[PDB]
Amino acid sequence: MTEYKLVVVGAGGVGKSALTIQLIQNHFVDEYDPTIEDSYRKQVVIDGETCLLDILDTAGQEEYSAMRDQYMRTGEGFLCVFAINNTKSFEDIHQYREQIKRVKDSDDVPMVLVGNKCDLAARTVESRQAQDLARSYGIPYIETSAKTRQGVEDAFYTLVREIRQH
Amino acid sequence: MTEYKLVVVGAGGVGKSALTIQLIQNHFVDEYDPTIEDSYRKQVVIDGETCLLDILDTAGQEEASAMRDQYMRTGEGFLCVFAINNTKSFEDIHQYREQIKRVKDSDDVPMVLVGNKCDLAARTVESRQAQDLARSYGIPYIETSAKTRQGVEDAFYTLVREIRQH
Amino acid sequence: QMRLPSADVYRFAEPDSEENIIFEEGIPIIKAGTVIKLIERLTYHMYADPNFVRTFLTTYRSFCKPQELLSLIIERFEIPEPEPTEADRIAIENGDQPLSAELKRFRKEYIQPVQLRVLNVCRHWVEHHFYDFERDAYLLQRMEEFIGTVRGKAMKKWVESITKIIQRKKIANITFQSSPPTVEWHISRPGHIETFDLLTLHPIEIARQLTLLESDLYRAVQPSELVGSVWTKEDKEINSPNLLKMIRHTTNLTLWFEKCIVETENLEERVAVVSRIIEILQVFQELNNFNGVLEVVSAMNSSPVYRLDHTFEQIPSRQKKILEEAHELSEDHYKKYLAKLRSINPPCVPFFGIYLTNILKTEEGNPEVLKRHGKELINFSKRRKVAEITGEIQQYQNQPYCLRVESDIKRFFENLNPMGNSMEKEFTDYLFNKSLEIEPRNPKPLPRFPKKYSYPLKSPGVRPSNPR
Ligand SMILES: Nc1nc2c(ncn2[C@@H]2O[C@H](COP(=O)(O)OP(=O)(O)NP(=O)(O)O)[C@@H](O)[C@H]2O)c(=O)[nH]1
Ligand SMILES: NCC(=O)NC1CCN(Cc2c[nH]c3ccccc23)CC1
Ligand SMILES: [Mg+2]
Repeated sequence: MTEYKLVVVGAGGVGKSALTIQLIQNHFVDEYDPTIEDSYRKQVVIDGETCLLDILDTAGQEEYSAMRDQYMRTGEGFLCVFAINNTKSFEDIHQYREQIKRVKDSDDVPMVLVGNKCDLAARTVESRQAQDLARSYGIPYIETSAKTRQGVEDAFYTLVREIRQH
Repeated sequence: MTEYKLVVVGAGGVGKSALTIQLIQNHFVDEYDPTIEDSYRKQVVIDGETCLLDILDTAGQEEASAMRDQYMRTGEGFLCVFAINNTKSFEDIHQYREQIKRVKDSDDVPMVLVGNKCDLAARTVESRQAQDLARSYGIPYIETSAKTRQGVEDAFYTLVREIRQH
Repeated sequence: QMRLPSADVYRFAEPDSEENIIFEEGIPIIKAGTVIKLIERLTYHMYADPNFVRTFLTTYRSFCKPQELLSLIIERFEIPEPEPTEADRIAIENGDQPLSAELKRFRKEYIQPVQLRVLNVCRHWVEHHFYDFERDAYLLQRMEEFIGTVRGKAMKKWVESITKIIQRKKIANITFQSSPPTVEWHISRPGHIETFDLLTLHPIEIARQLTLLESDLYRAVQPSELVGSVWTKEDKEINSPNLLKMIRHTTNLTLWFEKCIVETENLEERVAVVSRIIEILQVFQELNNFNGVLEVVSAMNSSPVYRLDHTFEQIPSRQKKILEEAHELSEDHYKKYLAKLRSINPPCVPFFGIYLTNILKTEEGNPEVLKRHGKELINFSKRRKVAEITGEIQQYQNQPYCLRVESDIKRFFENLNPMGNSMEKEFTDYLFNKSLEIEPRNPKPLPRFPKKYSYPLKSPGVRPSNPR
């Protein structure tokens, strides 16, 4: 069966890591251990075709900024995450996309823009601005919740469809 | 890799802590700060194999003599230390060996007799006398200095070879 | 068995139930509990658990304030003694002296071990986590008064000890088996710091001095910079400055390697530069500097450099192999790296990034409390997972390298500044443009460029020499 290598990218300090964790973690209990083998591997059924997800999430390593090229080059598809209560992370999305395009040497890499709600602070990025940014890049936009797991399957499954339809 | 639980025992002031810090950190401690119970870990390659040393440094002061059974139960091998300028500490060694044998209910416990402070001239225990004791226990005798690092690796690594061949 | 004081006058005498403590499934391992029960187990009368003490003092600030911890162990320390028993009453009524067998047993088997273990918590607190006291003078005052007013000669030795330790810490030499190797020079000779550069210093001595530099930076990172995922928060410059110094040095080196390559426009000279950098990588492997290995690999995999096909075509076959092995260390989520690290004989310099991701994901992936029977227990198995990671870190910080520092080469590398006054985005674009100027996209033809280096480009090799 096919293995997709997805890479999550985006600003640190705003709950990016919730995405992969909520995806993988036995989302009906919580005893999570990132240490163990294949707590980043996940067999799933997307549109009836079984496939294996390989998620690289290097959250915490954001200051190793010269390592991004190496990490990005490993992936077939990209999840670009910002926090909806952090405008800076939204504005950084552009540089992440230009960097991805450059290490893949391509102008259409499969990617998804993901707006992540990581707490109960006030939204400062409206859906509309995000849709518009996503439309200008020609990529899907998806919002997720770091508490309720809402939108997390949609985000990854959408990215796989984006890869399959490339 | 295999993990080994070593325990360093002996009267107060003989250098149990100084030996362990010398082994672990290549540093000689000049202050005399009575131990209650300290723990250390050391990854090391012995006879071509990689192992994790879990070293427990114990209290030698008589005030804590009722709290030994608990650590003698867990330890896999014992480093029995005395100081060569201290006859009383050598006479106390008999008592540690007896207590270990009882608690572990075995006559075949891996240990090594260590005679510390061999960097000093004013010696009051003779090698012959210490060696005679070691043979009657059926264990090796090694003289060490925590100050000059003489014999330190030899003592800990010898003990590890004995736990291996147990 | 033995009788405890009343739970009404000594809170730490409450019986264990699933409403205050939960064990995992040869001492027990705690999965969750109340602060009271955690502190009781931290200082249990039956057994000591030194790995539990390290775990607690590393991670407690996420569920308990320092001032409140001190109040709780001061409370645990003052144990009420029992009243005289019937056999003691009857002896006194005949003018005899009591045996007091149960009071003597309670002192020897409960009070004395619980009080030493409380003191041991204090000792570890002051000796390995002194920053609680640096950031709070009142907390230190209370600790000194608590320790300074402990009466009873059974405690006397450790009380005098901890007093002296606290006083030293307030105002605040290595031995090797072997002698360190001779410092190696190439084209730049000692003292001629103005000539120092990637090709003029000896590649062996570059790897050595960078290894010493990075080992010092690695050894300086304390667990206070990690717990609470604080290196990722807004105040990370306050809370994590030694961690951030290390990461930024690693980033500088990587960018310095990238810059050395793409600013060498002549193809023959660039191949010499790339080849020398791979020779430095080889000595990193030798010295177990995995941080240096990944600096070099990150430079080779960067955008400006990875695309230089003409340069890598002319690299000696044996060095494609060295670089390809080093790159495989990072594949499959660092599978082979983790294995290599857990098998070498230290000293080494680990790669810090893996630990960072594991600590952060552990803190975001696990709830800070567990709800059981309408009670909120502290989830302690989460804190043990984090302290497991910080304990691995600290283990590789003990062993020093047996290498001589050369001050001038150290100063040169400390002061490296590839970006200069430019921002990261400008400098990153500069490197990539240089890459397109010196090896254009297909099908544009490959230009020629004049040499910039006057001195010989022949590598002196990575096998050490040894005069008498
Ligand atoms: N000259 C010399 N002094 C030593 C040596 N080993 C230890 N000492 C000194 O002896 C004193 C006691 O050392 P220490 O390690 O604290 O002894 P200990 O066995 O741990 N005692 P305790 O059981 O109370 O913890 C210190 O002053 C230390 O510097 C040695 O090999 N040579
Ligand atoms: N087959 C098309 C191709 O370009 N193959 C290689 C040619 C040269 N190259 C070697 C290389 C450059 N930077 C690296 C970083 C790590 C491992 C290998 C390399 C990488 C890709
Ligand atoms: Mg000691």
